[PDB]
Parts: sequence; structure tokens; C-alpha cells
Amino acid sequence: VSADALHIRFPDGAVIEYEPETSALTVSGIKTASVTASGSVTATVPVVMVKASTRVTLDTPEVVCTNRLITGTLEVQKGGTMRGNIEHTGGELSSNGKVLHTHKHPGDSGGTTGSPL
Amino acid sequence: DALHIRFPDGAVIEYEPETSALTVSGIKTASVTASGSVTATVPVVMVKASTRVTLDTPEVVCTNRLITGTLEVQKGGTMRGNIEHTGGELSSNGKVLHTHKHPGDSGGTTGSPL
Amino acid sequence: VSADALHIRFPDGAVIEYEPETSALTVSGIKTASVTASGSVTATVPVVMVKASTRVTLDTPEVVCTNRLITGTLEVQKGGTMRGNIEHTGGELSSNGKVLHTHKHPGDSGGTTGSPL
Ligand SMILES: [Ca+2]
Ligand SMILES: [Cl-]
Ligand SMILES: [Fe+2]
Repeated sequence: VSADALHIRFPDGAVIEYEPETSALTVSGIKTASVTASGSVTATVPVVMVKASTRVTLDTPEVVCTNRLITGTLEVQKGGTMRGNIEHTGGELSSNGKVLHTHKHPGDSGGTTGSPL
Repeated sequence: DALHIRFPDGAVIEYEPETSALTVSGIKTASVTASGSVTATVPVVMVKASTRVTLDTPEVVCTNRLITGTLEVQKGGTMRGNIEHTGGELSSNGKVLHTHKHPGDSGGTTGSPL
Repeated sequence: VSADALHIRFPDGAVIEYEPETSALTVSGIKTASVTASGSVTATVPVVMVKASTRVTLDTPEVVCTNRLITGTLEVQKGGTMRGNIEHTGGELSSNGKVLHTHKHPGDSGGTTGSPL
């Protein structure tokens, strides 16, 4: 029922521990963890950090970020929708090679327009 | 019958089979460190994080839909398929897709896009 | 303490187990898991796989992906910012019906421009 701490060490070098001095739960030295649940998995904590040197895959019909999503680079594979003001700066925004901020068109008198005003 | 371990800092680790609920509460940090993989297989994953969720990895892959309130892309990207913007402006370096115009070829200006 | 393994089975059929032979932590047969913590929850492992048939919700002011983010489809609800080169192909990029790579304009003499060069 009441325990001073928790330290469980396994013969493969893994540990499961709870240290009340630092208030830290640690599971370390394992090869795999798997959790299978019928309902939900929830974390309520200010910071979640996932440090994955290969990949994080979210295999789900929908990932929802309730506020801002920031990424280094973006790859969209199969299209999508955007609403609200989308502000691009600092490079080109090109579609089929046509650059929004610099493109020109043949004009209606046989010349060429300037780039966008 | 059920797991209930209480610590002097107020932390609790519990499994209650009468609700089938695993609960860890009252702790400051949790961490799981593994050499292979961590997998969760469950219909709903819910993270309530008042500061931030950081995915520090070479690639995050969302297999289907990704929905966000706002988006910030820092170092460019690629998009394939039809991308349909509505409801405000899509601008690049100040030039707005749906309303921009150009100097015309006779010294006036074009209209906006058709 | 040292333990040779961990195999805890409960009467609902749930199992919490650590098997040192394969260094595998497995939790199964539960309905919900919840962690509440005042500081952080961190996972450090090369590969994370989340198989969530309903949805993954990240309810936070900010989700940060440090490098690449890849998705099948994208839905931005309330705007955004982009920097760097954004290269679109394999369809149209349209805003309020106006398509970057094919749009024309009325010309300055009353005709119509060509599409973008
Ligand atoms: Ca003209
Ligand atoms: Cl013109
Ligand atoms: Fe144009």
C-alpha cells in the first residue's frame, strides 16, 4: 500500500523506479514498450517531449492540434484545405513552377505584364 | 485484485480492475527510455499540455488527416495534390493570390485574377 | 529490489508485464490509462508508433516538430505562416477560387492576359 519509493531492477539491466525526492517515475533500459487499451490514453502535464531519433508515426485517421502546429519543413502528400490568412515570406511559393510573388503573364496588347504590384 | 502504491510525496500508481483504469498521479516527471520502439494501440490518445508538445525527431508522419488551428512552417516544404484555400488572403512576399494585379503591357494595370 | 520478471494479471483480464528475455514492457486489456504530472512526460526511443483508430488530439498551445512533418492531407482552420521555399505540384493551389498556376487577369486595354509564364 504505502511504499517509501519504488525500485524494480530486471536481469536484462532495465529498471522501473519512482523516486519521491525528485518526484520522478522512470522506466529505462528496455527495448520495447507497448500499451493496448480499448478506451483512451491521456497525459495531463505541461510539457510532453518525444525524442525519437528515427521517426514518430501517428497512424490515425486524424491528428488534431488544437492551437498552433510549428514544423521545420512540411510535406503534404494528397492535398488539403486552408482557411484564414496564410502569410508566406522568405523564399518562393510556387505551383507547377509558377511563383506567386514574381510571376508575369502575356499582356493583352502582345507584350508581357510586370510582376505583381 | 488491484494495484495501489502510494508514495510520501503524494504520488500514486494504481490499476483498478473494477474500472479497468491505470492511473499515475501526483508525480513531477515521467520518462520512458527504450532502445527499440514505444507503441500505443488505443482508439483515443489525448494530450493536455499547457506549455507544449515537442516531437523531436527527423520525421513526424501523420498517416491520414492532420488538422490544426494555425500552422507555422519554418524552412519550407512541398505540397502535392489540390490545396484549396478559402476565407482570407494567401500571400507570398506581400502578393495576394486572389486579389493581386500586375503592371500591364500598355502602361496601366491588369485587373485581379479571373 | 531485483525481480526476475514482472507478470501481474488482474481479474478483468488486464496484464502489466515486463519480460527481460525480450526486454519488453507490455500493458494490455485495460480500458484507460492516464498520467497526470506537474512537470513533463518524456519518451526517448528511436521509433514511436501510435495506432489510434479514433484520433490523436494534442491539446496544447503549441505542437513543435523539430524537422520534417509529413501528412496525407492537411486542414488549417485559422491561418498560418510559412517561410522558405514552398513547392507545390500535382494539382492546383487555389485561393478563393483563383488558381496560382493557371489564372488569367483582365488586361490593361480591356482584353485578357495569358496564364502565368
Ligand atoms: Ca495592354
Ligand atoms: Cl495587360
Ligand atoms: Fe497574376
